[PDB]
Amino acid sequence: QHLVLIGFMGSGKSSLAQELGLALKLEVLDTDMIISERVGLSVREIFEELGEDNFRMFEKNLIDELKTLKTPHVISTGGGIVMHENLKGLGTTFYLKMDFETLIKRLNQLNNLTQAKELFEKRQALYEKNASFIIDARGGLNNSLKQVLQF
Repeated sequence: QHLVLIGFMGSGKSSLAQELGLALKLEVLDTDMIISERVGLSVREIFEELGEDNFRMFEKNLIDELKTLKTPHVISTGGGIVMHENLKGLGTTFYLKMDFETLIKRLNQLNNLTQAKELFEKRQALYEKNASFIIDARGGLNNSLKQVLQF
């Protein structure tokens, strides 16, 4: 019953979450921002100062915490959130699916993209394992929004 958006950073999750919240009259949460606000450091400062182990532990526990909310929320999530076995059951999960070339274009706001593409294929497989629905993100925000509402 929460509507959880998963996928790569730069796919459009935050913007889609905001629109979804408006369309459905739902409050919107962002897991990276909640963690950042609890610790008082930015996500990058957390990784630098406190280490990824701490970040991942905060993320795992926050997943548990949100499972206790009674009212449905739209939840956007960090790219690594699918590493957690407990993400399953948080809510209905939508993978905002962009092809690699589009995503690299969006992120760009000698072997070069080989490693990026390996990381892409491995993380995409985890997004799909964890998804209730796959949204085709290639048509832009409104087309993604339309899919979610129809689904």
